[PDB]
Amino acid sequence: GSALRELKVCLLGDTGVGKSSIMWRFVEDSFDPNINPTIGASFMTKTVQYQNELHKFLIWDTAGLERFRALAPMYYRGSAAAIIVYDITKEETFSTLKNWVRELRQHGPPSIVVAIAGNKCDLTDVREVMERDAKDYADSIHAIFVETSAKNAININELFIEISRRIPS
Amino acid sequence: IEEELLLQQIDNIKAYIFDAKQCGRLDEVEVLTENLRELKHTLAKQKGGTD
Ligand SMILES: Nc1nc2c(ncn2[C@@H]2O[C@H](COP(=O)(O)OP(=O)(O)OP(=O)(O)O)[C@@H](O)[C@H]2O)c(=O)[nH]1
Ligand SMILES: [Mg+2]
Repeated sequence: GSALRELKVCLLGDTGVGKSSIMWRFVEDSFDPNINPTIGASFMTKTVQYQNELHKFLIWDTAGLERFRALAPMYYRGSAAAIIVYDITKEETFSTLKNWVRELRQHGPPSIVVAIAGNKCDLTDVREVMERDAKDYADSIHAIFVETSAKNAININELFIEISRRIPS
Repeated sequence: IEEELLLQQIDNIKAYIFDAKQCGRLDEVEVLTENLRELKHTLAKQKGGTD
C-alpha cells in the first residue's frame, strides 16, 4: 500500500512470439510447448522484492491474433511499462514490433518504459534477427533490450528486474 | 473493436473477477473491476451512448 508498489505491465507483439510463455515462465516457472493462442487478454500477478523494495507486477497478456489488435489499447493504456516481444527466428516479427512501437508512441507518454524481448533465443541455429541490430534499435528508442527464452529460462527475470529499476514510481 | 469480441472479454474479466472474489486477493478484485469498467465504457461508446 505504502510498502507495496503496484506495477502495471502489458505484453505486446505478433501472434506466436511467446508473450504468454514469458508470463507463465515468470509467474509459474513452467513452459508448455503446446500453449494455445490467447483470446482477448489474460492476467497474472507476481509479488517480488527487487532493489530492496516490494513490487506487485500486474501483467496483462494481450492476444497477438489479428482480430484482437483493436483490443490492445484497453491494456497498454495506463501501463507503467510495455514489453514488446518478437521471435529472433522470424524477421517479420521485428517489423511488427516497430509497428507496436509506433502504436505506443501515438497513444502513450514518451516516458513509458519500453522493453524489447527477442524471444526463442534458444533457437540459435535458425536466427534471422541479429542481436547487434536489435540492441541498436532498442537503444535508438531508449528501450530495455534482452534476448529471452521462456523454454530454457533465459533472461526472463532480468527483463522484469530492469523494468522495475527503470519505473520511477 | 468487433462488438462480439468486446463482449467476450467482458465475460473473461468477469470470470477473473469471480475467481479473485472466491480467493482473498482484494487489491486484484479492484484492478480487474477497473478494467471491467473501462471495457463497459468502450462498449457504451461503440453503441453511441457517449463520446
Ligand atoms: N523454442 C521456444 N519456443 C517458445 C518459446 N516461447 C514460446 N514458445 C512456443 O512458441 C509458441 C507460441 O508461444 P505463445 O506463448 O503462445 O506466444 P504468444 O505471443 O502468447 O501468442 P498469441 O497469444 O497468439 O499472441 C508455443 O508453441 C510455445 O510453446 C521459447 O522461448 N523458445
Ligand atoms: Mg498468448
